[PDB]
Amino acid sequence: VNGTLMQYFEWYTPNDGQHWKRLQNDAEHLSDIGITAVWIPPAYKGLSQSDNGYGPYDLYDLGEFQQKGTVRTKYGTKSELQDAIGSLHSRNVQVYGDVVLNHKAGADATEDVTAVEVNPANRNQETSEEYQIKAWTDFRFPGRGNTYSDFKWHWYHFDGADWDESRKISRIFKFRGEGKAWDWEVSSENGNYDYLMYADVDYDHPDVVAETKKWGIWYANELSLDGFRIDAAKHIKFSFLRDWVQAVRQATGKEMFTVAEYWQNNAGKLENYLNKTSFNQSVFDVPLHFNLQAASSQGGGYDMRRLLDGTVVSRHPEKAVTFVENHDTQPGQSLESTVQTWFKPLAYAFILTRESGYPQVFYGDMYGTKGTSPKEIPSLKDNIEPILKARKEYAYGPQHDYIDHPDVIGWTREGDSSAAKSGLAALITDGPGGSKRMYAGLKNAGETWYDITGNRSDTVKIGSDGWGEFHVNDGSVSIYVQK
Ligand SMILES: [Ca+2]
Ligand SMILES: [Ca+2]
Ligand SMILES: [Ca+2]
Ligand SMILES: [Ca+2]
Ligand code: NA
Repeated sequence: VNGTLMQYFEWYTPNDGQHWKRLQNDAEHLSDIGITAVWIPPAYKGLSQSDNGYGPYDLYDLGEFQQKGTVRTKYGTKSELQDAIGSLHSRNVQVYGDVVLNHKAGADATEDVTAVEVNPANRNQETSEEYQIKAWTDFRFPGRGNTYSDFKWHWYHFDGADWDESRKISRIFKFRGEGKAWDWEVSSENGNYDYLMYADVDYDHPDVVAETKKWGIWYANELSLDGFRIDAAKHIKFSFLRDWVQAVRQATGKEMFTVAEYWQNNAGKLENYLNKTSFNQSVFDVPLHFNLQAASSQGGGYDMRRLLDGTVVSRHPEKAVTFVENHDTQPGQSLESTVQTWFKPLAYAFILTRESGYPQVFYGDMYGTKGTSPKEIPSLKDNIEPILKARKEYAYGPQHDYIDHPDVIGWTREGDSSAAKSGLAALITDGPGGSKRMYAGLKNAGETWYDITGNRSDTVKIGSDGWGEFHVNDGSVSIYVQK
């Protein structure tokens, strides 16, 4: 059956500590609609209870220890997470854990460090004389102690930080020391994009490298994870991420599917990342997200024939996790690039009913986002579920593309022996609707198909030659399947 991923959280998921319970309770629903894997938010202790997990303090504290004024993380306790994972597994749904290895936040104390300021637009360029600062680099894990790992962090395990406690100033501080330099083989943006935020981990440090692989194996085992989602990959030494994934797979003997969040709308750079990680992990199809967002926001002027241009799914579908939206692109966020509501179901049809790519459904799109703007994403589960049904039960067999009009594009799937009634004919348009004749397969001759989305109430009779004339409304989507 087709695989479908679901990012199970949004930026405004509440800090009520009930998210793991929500996931456990949603297990049956997710399995029924076709979700086969869930990407959960960072499960370890952040700098505070309210942190979304991208400001990780202790990777070995899965909401288990008394650290940062809380036992549970924003999402819940370790046991509640394990219960959720157990429920998902009982329903044949896999779980991918978020991996945040770029930096550490919320150090226990500062340490005297000799550093130098670097140009934010070119981190290879020092901009000040070297001086002593008080950097938050001492991570001792007072609540966990040596449970699971006795590794303690110090300034020399980091390449830099952005805050000096002595002068109370923010700058991009690069640490001085034997062998200290920004990690190489990271995005070349800003000269060297190794530094992003908080205390930057030094992946040139052998102990850090070894300890992080040990943690990865521990993490996978502790939660019975089936895979990973790697955070801020373009800011982490590529060869390290390559080796880290390899180490976990070698130790667990499991596939451990991994998708990296390499955030750059550039197929060439994404290709480079794949090469530098020996194609051992997928990447989110950032270009496709931007193409979909462009189509949704250009008032019908976007040339739909170019929707696959420069996308990862077009070149390496085997390494592409296609998506419409995520917590960083949703309204008000750091990478804001929201696919407009009217086009959203069309975008989902594009990633869910086509043969290429591993598609991902966004929690915020299914259940809405709880931000405070006047443009929050509404709950679109009623529009998305019929499309998920199309993917689960009908998106099989030979595909025929008709991405041949600047507004109205479509494709068909003939269906195959995996499901006797599989097959579909999809049409989407970023402007006026209309009809398009498409070959749906001679094997479907004489059948009557209907629009599973319910947007149109008319049926289509497949001709004796396997062709049908399919219709779609203005700025809409229609997916015809056998009655
Ligand atoms: Ca380094
Ligand atoms: Ca880094
Ligand atoms: Ca158009
Ligand atoms: Ca059929
Ligand atoms: Na680094």
